[PDB]
Amino acid sequence: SRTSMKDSAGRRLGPKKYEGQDVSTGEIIMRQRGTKFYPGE
Amino acid sequence: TRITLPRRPAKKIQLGKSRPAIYHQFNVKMELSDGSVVIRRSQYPKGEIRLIQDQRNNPLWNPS
Amino acid sequence: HIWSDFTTRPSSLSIQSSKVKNYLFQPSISRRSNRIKYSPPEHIDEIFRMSYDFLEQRSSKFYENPLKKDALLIKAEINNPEVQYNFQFNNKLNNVKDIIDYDVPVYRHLGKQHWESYGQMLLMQRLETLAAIPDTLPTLVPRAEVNIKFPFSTGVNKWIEPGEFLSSNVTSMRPIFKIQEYELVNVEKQLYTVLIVNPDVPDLSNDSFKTALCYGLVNINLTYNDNLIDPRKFHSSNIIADYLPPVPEKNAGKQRFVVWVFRQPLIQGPNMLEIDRKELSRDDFDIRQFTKKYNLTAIGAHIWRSEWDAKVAAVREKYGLPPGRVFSRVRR
Amino acid sequence: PKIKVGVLLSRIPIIKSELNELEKKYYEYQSELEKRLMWTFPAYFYFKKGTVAEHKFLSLQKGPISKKNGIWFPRGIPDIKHGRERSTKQEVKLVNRPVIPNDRITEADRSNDMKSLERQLSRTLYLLVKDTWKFPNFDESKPLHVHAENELKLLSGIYTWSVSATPIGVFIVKSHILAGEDFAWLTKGEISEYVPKDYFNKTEFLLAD
Amino acid sequence: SLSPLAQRVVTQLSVMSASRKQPKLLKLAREDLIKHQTIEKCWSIYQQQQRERRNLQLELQYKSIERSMNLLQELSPRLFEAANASEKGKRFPMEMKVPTDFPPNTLWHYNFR
Amino acid sequence: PKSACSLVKPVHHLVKIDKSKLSPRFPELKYDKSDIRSPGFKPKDTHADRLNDHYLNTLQSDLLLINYSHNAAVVKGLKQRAWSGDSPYHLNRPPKNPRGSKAQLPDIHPIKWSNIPGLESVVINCFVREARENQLLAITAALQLQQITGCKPHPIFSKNDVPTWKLRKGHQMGAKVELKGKEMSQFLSTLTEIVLPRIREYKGISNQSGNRFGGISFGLTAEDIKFFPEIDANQDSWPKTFGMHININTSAQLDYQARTLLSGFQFPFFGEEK
RNA sequence: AUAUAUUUUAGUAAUAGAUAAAAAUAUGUACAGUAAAAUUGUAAGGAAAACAAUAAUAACUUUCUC
Ligand SMILES: [Mg+2]
Repeated sequence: SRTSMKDSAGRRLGPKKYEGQDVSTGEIIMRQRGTKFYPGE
Repeated sequence: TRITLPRRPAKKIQLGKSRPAIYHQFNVKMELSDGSVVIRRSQYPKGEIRLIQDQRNNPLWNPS
Repeated sequence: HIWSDFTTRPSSLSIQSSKVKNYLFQPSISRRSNRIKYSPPEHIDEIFRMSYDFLEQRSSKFYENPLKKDALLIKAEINNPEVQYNFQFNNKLNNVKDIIDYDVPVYRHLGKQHWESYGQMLLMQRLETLAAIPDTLPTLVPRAEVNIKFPFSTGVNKWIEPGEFLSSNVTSMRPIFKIQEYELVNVEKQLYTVLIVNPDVPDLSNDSFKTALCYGLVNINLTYNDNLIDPRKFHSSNIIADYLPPVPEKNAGKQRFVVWVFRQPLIQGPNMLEIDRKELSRDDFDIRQFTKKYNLTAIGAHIWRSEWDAKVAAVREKYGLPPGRVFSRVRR
Repeated sequence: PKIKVGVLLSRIPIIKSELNELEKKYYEYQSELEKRLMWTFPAYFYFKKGTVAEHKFLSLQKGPISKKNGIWFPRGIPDIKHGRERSTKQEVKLVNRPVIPNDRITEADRSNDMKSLERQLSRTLYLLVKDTWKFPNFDESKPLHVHAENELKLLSGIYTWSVSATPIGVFIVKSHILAGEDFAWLTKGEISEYVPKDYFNKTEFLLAD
Repeated sequence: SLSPLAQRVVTQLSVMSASRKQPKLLKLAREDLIKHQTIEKCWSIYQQQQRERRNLQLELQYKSIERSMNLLQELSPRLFEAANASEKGKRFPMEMKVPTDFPPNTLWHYNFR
Repeated sequence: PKSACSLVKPVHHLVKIDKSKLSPRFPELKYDKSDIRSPGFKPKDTHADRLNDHYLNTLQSDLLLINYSHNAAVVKGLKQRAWSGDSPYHLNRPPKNPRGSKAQLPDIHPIKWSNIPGLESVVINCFVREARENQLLAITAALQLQQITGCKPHPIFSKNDVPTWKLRKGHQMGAKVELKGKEMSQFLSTLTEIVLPRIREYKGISNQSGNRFGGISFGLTAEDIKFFPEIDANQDSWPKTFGMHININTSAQLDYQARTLLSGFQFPFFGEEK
């Protein structure tokens, strides 16, 4: 392999719902690798 | 080449049913170089043992 | 030889069975063959006697304000073999005066210890897991055991384990409490209250829940040996909210019925308190607020939980209540 | 103030202390319990299955009453495994010479020698001198303990060892004997009778058991 | 199946194992059990008392030593200093034996060196 | 499994809760290991420990005396150093490892009545190296250990791999026994009265053998093991014998104190100068 | 003491602890506990086999004691 040129796509993880925002039961709030945020109330 | 005793399926010792090792022992009489006798609990079957080479005759333990 | 004497010392400190006592002092295993088989360990006698002598001496030495005195007494007694025998091998729940007196401090102490070992812990666990405490009443510190029973309906005999599911049949008529106090408290002047609350009845306005007071006794007199709260004892003057049974609506979760026991504030005789029996709103009821008002200190608690079943309609009818609402199976 | 260098020369006990009665009883009980709970003696390892010594050993031992179909055993059925009734405690009987121990009471025999070292063998002894009467007082260039040692060494010609240069009490030194107005040796209890109460109180905690 | 050495090894192993060697666990009558418990308690108490005694004695000794040191420093400074001299290499006599069960033939030595 | 997320919900009481007691699962386990009812019961004080008695009566007081310095306060050893707050980066930073070493060190407390040096425990490890080839050797070693001591050893497995010596992980090699209380005292007495004397050219333990927090160690060759009573009585039974290391843990704060204590129990330290 | 019959033991095989960083079980649940390195030591044994030791007790509870 003279050149490299391989890579995966970005995973689009992060916050999907912000402080103050109205969720509905089931709505995803945060996507993450590991628990940078922990489940609360 | 590894010489081993190939294990059997071991016995399951249930939790709470583990009995501690109380080996069979005798109250042996140990006679030293001089007439001092001393009692010790030993697993070997013998009532009395007199000793020839002990601390009491060795020069290192006593400068007399 | 202080443990041999029984002038001032109550008669309960001895083993009431004579044979057993005799055996101890120089057995019980009933069957003859079994007895024959049995082989006790050697040199138990003399050594045991020596031990007794030692401990007796210690007790004598110990022997001489109230709480301190009680503590001293307890210390003196505890190591008595006889007392230990009495406590360990005779029932503590349905107590029998002469075998185990909870008037006697040592026995009381032992009981407390026993409670701490298991039942109390269990109760605590049930409270925590089922969210009884933070939901109804901030916290408690155990103090006294509280065992409930439902003798009248059905007719069977059972002490309810904390956090059980009772059928509507079983909890159709009122319960019986046994508040087993410890901790050297006054008996003549000290009064108690008992409240059976259920915090999870459906509030449709708020969409949350509201807490109903389904049974309320106040100004009950207790005694260390005599503590069963039967209709014999309390009288109709002491009931602030007369018993209403668990009647859970269909698909309204599992309703937690949590019996709280409080002791009165202490100021000559038994201090009572009025509680505006009419004014007090029982359908929706603030426990904490109530406590604040009358300055109660929750000593002990117990809990069970009820669910809907076919039987509840009948119960409602008997009690002359509405037909009961029905809720959607989905938590929408 | 004048510096008087005290010394409490001690004789260290030479045998295990005599027990209490209760303690002894307890020990016996414990031993019994151990015996009851002990494992079987594995004779098959120590002694061979066709040896003369083994045979001799066997001859001393008596076996356990085995079980036979048709008989009543009213003390429970014999649960025997590996040559032992599991039910009960199991015991084992046993220049070449029988070892006979020396008597632990020569002092008693003497019934007199308070100026003797071979007295109470299983007790800590202390040297005491007459004048009330007290510990060997001795009255500044040398170190104190060393000086004390020197002073007492002259009175006999004995062999002591100072535990340390650090003193105790009013200045008293500690030292331990290793070789052979009154040369008197006593136990901790015996001294109370042979000395003033105040003095005893002052130096009670020094004299060990 | 197995060599003689192997057999020997097995036997040795067994010597250590609890296989077939351990008896049935001792049961007790209730009263007996109680008695045992009481005895144990008594023993424990005795032990504690003994510990206290010894500990107390030690404390007293320490206090005495401290007092002596205080006196000594005040009085003869040189002497005090000498006393202090740290015993980093001190080592017990060796002739000062450990108590035996029964005493020797010569119950003490007179001549030495 | 959905979660994979450890998070204990906080409680609303100060009652402790020993869960095991609420379960009826292991009813034998509920009792202490010293309560007669438990199958784990064994008697402790079978007889009197002579060595311990000696320590208590004669030695302890002596130890207290000798160690005593005048007003020696704690010379607290080297710890983890906090960061100087002369920059904002120090703010949430972990502390600096001790000036001397990687590991943190204990404080040396003065030798008073409360904390006199004493014997804590004796650990014997017999790593038979020839057991890499023959696994029966390990068993034999263990048996020997048992015979010597009178309390069950535990197997020592090879924890590492290395080609130079024929060593591979997961291989039983030798036995390790932890001795405590009366048993340990007995063992020590046996070592001192019988074995160490009988060993031909023994000049005593080396004075450099200090663990440095009051631990002392020494070896025994394969020959010396024959001198133990339980082995000497039957030389026919023991063809191969295995050397061992002996570690002795003490309540001593420093090595010198520990060695002094050991000397009290008849341990010759003529091996060297400290 | 010795003979016969009938049975009982001896097949000898580990961990004896809710075991906790040698191997062997990779999915469920229940209960529990902490790793590693480095340093100082110790028969053969050292750079590199195994074992041991290496952070603070302020407050609290029980026990024993002046
Ligand atoms: Mg990426």
